[PDB]
Amino acid sequence: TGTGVLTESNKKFLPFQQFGRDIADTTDAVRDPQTLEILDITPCSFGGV
Amino acid sequence: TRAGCLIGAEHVNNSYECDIPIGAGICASYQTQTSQSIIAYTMSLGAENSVAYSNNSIAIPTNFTISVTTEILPVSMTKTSVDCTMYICGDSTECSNLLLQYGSFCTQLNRALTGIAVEQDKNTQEVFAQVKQIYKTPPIKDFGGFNFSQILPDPSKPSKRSPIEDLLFNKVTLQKFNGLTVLPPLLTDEMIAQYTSALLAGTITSGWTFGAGPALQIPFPMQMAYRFNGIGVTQNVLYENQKLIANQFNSAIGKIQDSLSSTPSALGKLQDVVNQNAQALNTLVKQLSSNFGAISSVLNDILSRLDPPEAEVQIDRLITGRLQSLQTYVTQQLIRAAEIRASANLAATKMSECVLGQSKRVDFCGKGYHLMSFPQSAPHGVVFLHVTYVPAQEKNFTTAPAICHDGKAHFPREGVFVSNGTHWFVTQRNFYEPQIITTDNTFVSGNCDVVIGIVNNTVYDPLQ
Amino acid sequence: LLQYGSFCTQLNRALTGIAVEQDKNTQEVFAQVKQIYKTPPIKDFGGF
Amino acid sequence: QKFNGLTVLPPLLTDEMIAQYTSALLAGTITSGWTFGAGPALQIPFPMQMAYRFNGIGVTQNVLYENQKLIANQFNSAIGKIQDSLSSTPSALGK
Amino acid sequence: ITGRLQSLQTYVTQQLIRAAEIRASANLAATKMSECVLGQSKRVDFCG
Amino acid sequence: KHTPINLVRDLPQGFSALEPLVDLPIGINITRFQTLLALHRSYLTPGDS
Ligand SMILES: *[C@@H]1O[C@H](CO)[C@@H](O[C@@H]2O[C@H](CO)[C@@H](O)[C@H](O)[C@H]2NC(C)=O)[C@H](O)[C@H]1NC(C)=O
Ligand SMILES: *[C@@H]1O[C@H](CO)[C@@H](O[C@@H]2O[C@H](CO)[C@@H](O)[C@H](O)[C@H]2NC(C)=O)[C@H](O)[C@H]1NC(C)=O
Ligand SMILES: *[C@@H]1O[C@H](CO)[C@@H](O[C@@H]2O[C@H](CO)[C@@H](O)[C@H](O)[C@H]2NC(C)=O)[C@H](O)[C@H]1NC(C)=O
Ligand SMILES: *[C@@H]1O[C@H](CO)[C@@H](O)[C@H](O)[C@H]1NC(C)=O
Ligand SMILES: *[C@@H]1O[C@H](CO)[C@@H](O)[C@H](O)[C@H]1NC(C)=O
Ligand SMILES: *[C@@H]1O[C@H](CO)[C@@H](O)[C@H](O)[C@H]1NC(C)=O
Ligand SMILES: *[C@@H]1O[C@H](CO)[C@@H](O)[C@H](O)[C@H]1NC(C)=O
Ligand SMILES: *[C@@H]1O[C@H](CO)[C@@H](O)[C@H](O)[C@H]1NC(C)=O
Repeated sequence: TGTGVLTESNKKFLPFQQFGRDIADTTDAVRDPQTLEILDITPCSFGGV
Repeated sequence: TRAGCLIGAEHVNNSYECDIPIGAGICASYQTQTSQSIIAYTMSLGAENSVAYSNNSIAIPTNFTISVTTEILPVSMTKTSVDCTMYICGDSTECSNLLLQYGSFCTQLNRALTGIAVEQDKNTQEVFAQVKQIYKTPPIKDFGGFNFSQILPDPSKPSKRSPIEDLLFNKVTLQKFNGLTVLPPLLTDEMIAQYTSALLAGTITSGWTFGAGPALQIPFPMQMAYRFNGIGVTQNVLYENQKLIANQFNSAIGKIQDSLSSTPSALGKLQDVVNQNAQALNTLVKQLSSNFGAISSVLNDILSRLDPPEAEVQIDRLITGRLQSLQTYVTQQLIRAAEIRASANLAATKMSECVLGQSKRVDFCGKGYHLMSFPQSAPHGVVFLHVTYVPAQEKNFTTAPAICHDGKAHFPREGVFVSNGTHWFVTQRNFYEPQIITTDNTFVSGNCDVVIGIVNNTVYDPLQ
Repeated sequence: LLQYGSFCTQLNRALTGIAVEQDKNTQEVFAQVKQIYKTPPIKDFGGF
Repeated sequence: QKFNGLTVLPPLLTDEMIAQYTSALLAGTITSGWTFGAGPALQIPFPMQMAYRFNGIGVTQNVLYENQKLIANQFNSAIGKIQDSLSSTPSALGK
Repeated sequence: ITGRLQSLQTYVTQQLIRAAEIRASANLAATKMSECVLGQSKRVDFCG
Repeated sequence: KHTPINLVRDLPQGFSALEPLVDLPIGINITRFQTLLALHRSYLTPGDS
């Protein structure tokens, strides 16, 4: 689970990896079930006021 | 050794300059000329030279050299800012509700980081904003032979930076996270470059007068003549040697850009602040991956399968660990901010007393007698070009602190007494210029029979 | 201990920084002459 | 102090090397005034150097020359008193 | 582990602050050697 | 990792990274092993095998 914007990616996941993770313990991209597609995760915007 | 058992390096009897420090005076390095191995040796402190002390000999230089040295000072660092609630407890009301029960712990951290960020702009403002007006240089560069084009801005460039500070920006090299943001500085690089252009133009066209009051134009050879008069060399030195001095100054300025472009690690003092901030931020990010005891380090996974009545302890462990890590980061940044503020105060002092004045404090604006200084902006700091007077070649002269005339003892109004061995001359102290000793450059006091080590000569009274 | 992350790499780094700077302090205070000067054998300093 | 993970590293400059530095600085001062800080060390008779330092406060050199014996005696005495002061007052090295 | 680690952090922090103080003193000592030893200071009560 | 090689006899020098093929849930204990070769028949004496 998580929140963010989901975008087409050109990161060639090799047949064995199912989800990539950042330098912190949070996902950066995933593979969709039922269609087996690579999907980029970018955190959706935030900032101070 | 006295520092421990060292294995791998051959001990060499002879001494060299220190390259890689070991401790207790031993250093090591890679020779490559004699030894293609690693040698270790006792340091040499420098060359031995006895000085020719005697009770009756002086050494007065016959030439000089004008040297430009460079000094790099940090002024500010990146104004970072981090939010507790997202950093520790990202997008989870369930953990934020129990973060609230820690009270003010990290309204306090936000306050501290905001204080640092506000202080960085004050650092830059105090260093650079020393001029009430923006001064400009005239279109025609008739500076009596002095070439300043290496430090004045070039109109042909998209950014109005001089070649040297362009080189600096090209030599020092500087993402989206959870809760970490970087605030832009208040003064952009264009604005800081405009400040340094104002300072340089004011210096060139008005000496130090623009630091005290209204800027008063003076011709540049005349200004430099005054600064020579400042360190004890009569202006005729500059006027008779102006062409040589201008060529020498131009060559020294030209050498600076080549030195900066060819010798790395020159801007290490400025690269270190960005390296340290980057390292602290990287560590603060990497601390988010630590369990601290949690069944899982990622928040939503422990929340998603464990009912709150017992997932609360699991969340609490993570909360305390991350909060403590953030606190450590903030404290480290407070100490480093104190250090950078000390450096920025030193940079403000140096601008005041080397750029806006001519300093009598030895080795404060570079080695040698200080003439004048040029600021150049650098990313997150300032570079000073210190122009100094250095003696070059000396001769040994016999001396005496007084002269007898018809029983009367004369002392120098200015300078010292010297001789070739046949005839006695008075000269100023930093540049060999003999003159016949007259009643109008020495003064009378006492009689011969009191001072020790005095010589007989004739002194000429212009009236007869 | 491994589960606390880099708390120890940080402390070792900070103490190493302090220790390295302690040598820079002495180098900057005392290493202000490029070559070692020596006093003459005879001490004719005019009474001093 | 140093039994359970605490260790003390040796300083880079040994005391003989620091004493050699201060001997260099003091010898340069004695034999060449302030000239060796700016450029090449220029030998200068020490009474003459003190005369110019006096001149650096607004007292004409003729002062030092007319009473050099007295000034040197007084300076030797003042240096000697430092030894006794350090040897007799405790807490002098408190900092 | 928690107690000893936090004790070590306290020690390192106070050492950092004390090192900053010693650095200020060392910078003052370097300034004093320059301006009093290598020169003559016209600056009152700085060199005695 | 399968690589066409030109070196004379031994392992090459170029760095190459192996990537997983399969993860079999065998769950047995393994302590010894032996490779399986493919041997031709050059000749047949009547009883030797
Ligand atoms: C003063 O300084 C400069 C540099 O040390 C000397 O200038 C040189 O003068 C000679 C004779 O006029 C020229 O042929 C050279 O080309 C000059 N140097 C350069 C780099 O152009 C000058 O001689 C010095 N005076 C003394 C006494 O050393
Ligand atoms: C001012 O300083 C610079 C460097 O000393 C000089 O710039 C050179 O100008 C000429 C003619 O425009 C060019 O051909 C050169 O390529 C420039 N130098 C470089 C490194 O690009 C300029 O001439 C100087 N002015 C004086 C009077 O010396
Ligand atoms: C200044 O005075 C002294 C003595 O007259 C000279 O010192 C000598 O310098 C050379 C070169 O550095 C050494 O090899 C000698 O050993 C020194 N003398 C002694 C006794 O040690 C110096 O050269 C003089 N300068 C001039 C222009 O004569
Ligand atoms: C799920 O249905 C889609 C629809 O065509 C199909 O492509 C996919 O193979 C199905 N999932 C699996 C695991 O076969
Ligand atoms: C260093 O000097 C000592 C003194 O005799 C000698 O025994 C030794 O061999 C020398 N070592 C080298 C590497 O010159
Ligand atoms: C020193 O100056 C005198 C005075 O003119 C001169 O006669 C003499 O030749 C000079 N000494 C030398 C070595 O030239
Ligand atoms: C300098 O020392 C010499 C010793 O060779 C002595 O004869 C001479 O009187 C001294 N000069 C002065 C001014 O003391
Ligand atoms: C200087 O003159 C006085 C008297 O005029 C004389 O006694 C003395 O010897 C002279 N000095 C020298 C070096 O001859």
